[PDB]
This record gives sequence, C-alpha cells and structure tokens, in this order.
Amino acid sequence: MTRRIRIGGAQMGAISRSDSKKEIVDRLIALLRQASEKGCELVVFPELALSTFFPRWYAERDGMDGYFEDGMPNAATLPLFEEARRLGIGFSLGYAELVQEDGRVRRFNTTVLVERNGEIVGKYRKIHLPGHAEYEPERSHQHLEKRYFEVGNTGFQVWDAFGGRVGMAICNDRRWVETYRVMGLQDVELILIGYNTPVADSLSGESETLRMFHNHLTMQAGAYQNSTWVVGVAKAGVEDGHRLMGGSVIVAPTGEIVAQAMTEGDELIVADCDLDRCRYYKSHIFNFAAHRRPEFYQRITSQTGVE
Amino acid sequence: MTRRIRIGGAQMGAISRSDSKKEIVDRLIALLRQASEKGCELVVFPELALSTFFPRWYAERDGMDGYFEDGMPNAATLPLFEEARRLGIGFSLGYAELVQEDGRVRRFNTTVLVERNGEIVGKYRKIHLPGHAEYEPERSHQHLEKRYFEVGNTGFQVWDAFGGRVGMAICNDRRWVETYRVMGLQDVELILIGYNTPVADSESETLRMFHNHLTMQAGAYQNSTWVVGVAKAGVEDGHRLMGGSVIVAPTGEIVAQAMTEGDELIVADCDLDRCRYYKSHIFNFAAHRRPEFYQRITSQTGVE
Repeated sequence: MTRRIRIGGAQMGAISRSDSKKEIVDRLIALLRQASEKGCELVVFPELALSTFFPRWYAERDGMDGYFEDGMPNAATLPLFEEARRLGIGFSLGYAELVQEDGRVRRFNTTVLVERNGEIVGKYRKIHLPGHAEYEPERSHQHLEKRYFEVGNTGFQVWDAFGGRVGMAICNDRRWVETYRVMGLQDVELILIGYNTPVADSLSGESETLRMFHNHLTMQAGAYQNSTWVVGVAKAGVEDGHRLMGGSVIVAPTGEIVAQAMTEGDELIVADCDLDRCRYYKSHIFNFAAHRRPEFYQRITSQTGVE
Repeated sequence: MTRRIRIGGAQMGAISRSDSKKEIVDRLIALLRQASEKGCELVVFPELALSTFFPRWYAERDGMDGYFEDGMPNAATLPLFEEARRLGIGFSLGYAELVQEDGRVRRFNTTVLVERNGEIVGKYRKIHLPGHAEYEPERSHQHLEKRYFEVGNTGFQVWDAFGGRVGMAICNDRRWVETYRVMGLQDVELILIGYNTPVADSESETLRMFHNHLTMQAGAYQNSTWVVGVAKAGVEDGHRLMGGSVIVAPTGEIVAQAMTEGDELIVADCDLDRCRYYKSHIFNFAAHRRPEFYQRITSQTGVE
C-alpha cells in the first residue's frame, strides 16, 4: 500500500552446452521485457544465468573459464544492461566472475545488483561452496563447485537500493539460517536468491514434493524469522540429462508464498511487494535489540562442526 | 544403532486462576498414565504446566510468586515424580522457578528433564523473554514475561539422555534460529519445547498456527533433529491459548499433531538414528559452514 515495489521472478529454463551466449542473453532480455510490460521495477535472475551449470562437468581448474565473464558488463551482456537502463528496471544477475585481484586470477560465484538507472548497486560473492573439488565416481552426477570457484570475499552485504534495504544470496546459501540472520541484523527488507538445485532423474511422488518442501521451507522461514521479503528464482529444466529443480517463489515477511512458478522453463512470476510490511515484526515479535541475547549464541561463531 | 524412543506429547488444557495445584498435578498424572498405556518412554509437558499463564495479569514483580515452585520437586509435585519413576517414564516439565542463587531471589521460566529412573538429567531456563515489562494499555491483553522472569543462566544445553542427545527450549525460543543452531552445534537429536502462545496478537489464527509449525519444522530440518512442541491450550479465564501440539521429524515433517485445545496426548515412535542420516547427507556442519561470515550474530544484538 505504501512502500510498494513490483518484483518479477525471471525463472530460466534449461541452458544446454550447445546454446550460444547470445541465445542465453536474448532469453534474459525476453524475460526482462515481459516484466517491463507488467510494470515491474526489479526482475531477479537465477544463479549462473549466463551459462549452463558447468560444475556438473569435470575439467582442469582453469579449463572452464569459457563460461566465466571477462567483465560485468562485457560485449555479450551489454545489450541486457542497455535494455534495463532504457526501460527503467533494475535487476540481479547471477554469473561466474573472472577477476584480476592481487596479481593472481580469481574465480567467484557472483550475483550483481543493478539499479533502475543502470548503475551497479552492489556485488555479492558466494560463501557456501557446495559439492566437492576432485572427481568422485561414487555420485550419479558431479558437483564440482569447490573446484571451479573460490570462497567469496564480500560477505552478506545489505545495500540501500530500490527505496529500501536489499540483500543478495546465492543458491545453497538459502539452506543456512546464518544467511538470513546476518542480513537480517543489517535491517534487510528484500533478499534476492538465485539457485541451481540438482535433482534425481525419476524424482516423483512423495520424494519430489519433499525436496520442494525443503526448498520452500528454508526460504519461508528465513523470510518470517527475519521479517524480510525473499525472492528465490531458479534455473529449471533438464540440462543435458541433468534435471534442475524449479519452483521459483516470492516470499512475504510473514513467510507466506505470494507468487510461485508453474513451469520448469522460462517463466516470469511477479508480485506487488510492500516493503513497509517488514516493519511490524521488527518492532515487536522480532525486535532484535530487545529480545536477542548474543551471550548465548557463541557456538555459532566459535566452532564449525559439532562438539 | 537401536536408538528408538516413543515420545508422548502431553498437551494440557486450560488452567484457571481458581484451579488448585493439586488439580493441576492430577491432570499431569492422568496424562502421564495415558502415555504409559500407549507405551511411551518419554512425555513432554507444556511451558509453565504447574499454574495458569499468569504473565497475562498485572501485579508487582514480587506478586506472581504464588505460582512459582519453591523446589523441584516439592511436596506438591512429588506425587508426579513418584508416578513417573514407578511407571519408568521420563518427562520434561515446565514451571516457574524460585531458586535463590547468592543472597538474592531470582525468578526463571524453567523446564526440567527427568530420566526414566526418576533421576534429573538437566534443567533449562528461558533465554528469550517475550512481551514487555510495564503495563501498556494499547494492547488487548498483557504479556509481562519480562516483568516476572529473568533471562536464564543455563544456556541451550544438550545432555546425554534417552539414548541420544536431548535439548530443551521454552516457548518463543522456537521462533529464533539461534535456539536450534546452538543445540544443533552440539549434535542434538531431540529438542523438547513446551509453549504458551495466545491466539490473538498484541487474531490471525491460521497465520499464527502457520508460524507455530513453520519455525519448528525449519529448525528440525535445518539441524536434522527431532523437535517436540507441546502446548497448554484452551480458554484461560477469557484468554484463549493456541493448541496445535506437534512432533517433528528431522526432515521437518509432522508425524504427530494435536487436534483439540484441551488435555490431549500425541505419541510417535522417534528413531534418533534418522538424525545421523541427514547430518551425514550434505547437512555436514563441519564441511560447509563458514563461521568467519557470521560474526554479526554474536557481535551485535540489534540492527546496526
């Protein structure tokens, strides 16, 4: 009613190894233009939206830079930035970052937040790297994220953007309660999360709704228990025989699902999100300064395992 | 490897201010005997199960001492402990504690965990006190837990009991993720939570019951632990308390749920070995957690 922001969830379909980068960016622009027609001011793109989920393939730690981005933006992604700035829409884009810092070449799983005027707001780099680093034949599919990426060095940052507080997370960050709480302690009002969740081939029946239950459970709870909007945008479909989980959702500060995807391809979900709905819980039920006792939370920052 | 425990959720009905403490203990023993006939080895009682939910009423900070317990157990609660030991059943009981620690009187919202042999294994005191400390006429009803209780000094402890790792929380502790994680970082396998949640805010019944289960299903799943939520429901002197007592599996699934707002016992077989399955399957805390980015959780209390 008051501080309303119309957010579009630009869920992506399966990206194959045979798909060129221009075909990928054009699919991003097509979802951006639909959000502009429906009056969206911010569309959220999935994790690694500029290439297929290459951590499923095995190669040398340097021989996967073809899927990385030379710059942000570069020659291939500039048409997307020009369309967003021209239509007056900001966006969060997930991609594999290739940067030159301290002489050496570094690689991160990165999402960038762009404002409606085309100016880059912030940049979050993935913290929780899932999977493994070496080849493991014991799995039906590989997940070599720890081999192709480094641990991010940005932290869970929260910026002043889109008339409020906007934070970003990447994929399996949404399963850890520390992801929401760290940004929740920065008075966050909108958490943008793109994810690529692998899923078994013949997953169906009760086991399918269980992983979708766990997918929404972590985001609905992270939204309510921190009184913030959560937007989870997926890249779904079957990528070269590997199925990716869909179910893109926009979650309210009450943990309620206000918009959910119905397909596993290129789909755009959109909901009118009132940022002022975050304030009620922050002043009563979840008043951090009045209820939290950090002297009993020391295990969360001291140890890594259980002991 | 054979660590299976049958847990009984002994949801209590309303307790009035005019109810005697003997009437309350007899209702506890009645629920305790229902669990024995159902083969339960552990029953969970609600928060403050030995009196009405008095934080709703306004009085002096010394006034509510009539509902507190001088000892645990005392002469009024000893019949409950003797029946639990006679039946060979452990239990977790919530009560208002009056201890005296060093020349001064201290007041805590407390739950005590007892083993099947009658031996007390531990004691948790409430950490997250909700509500306010002064009378606020803007509200429909008062919730003066900050006025009558102090922040506990035990912390989220996890004990070796009932063949596994058992922890305890109290009421709105289940709303905070730190409650589950601190015990989760102690390899917890069973969290016992008694609670007293009013139906009205300051209603949204369906949304409040939604938040009641969402916080416990997420804490159970994101820590791969069993979570037992037992309520004291019913209309207490015109004030309605939410029911919905529930037993959650390490998957966040509800395996038992209360259907009434009165005295009701829900029972489910809980295999503590299920926790090791999901703790090993890519919920490994020692593998993925990066504590160098979580410093805000312990550095500050509110928003900066």
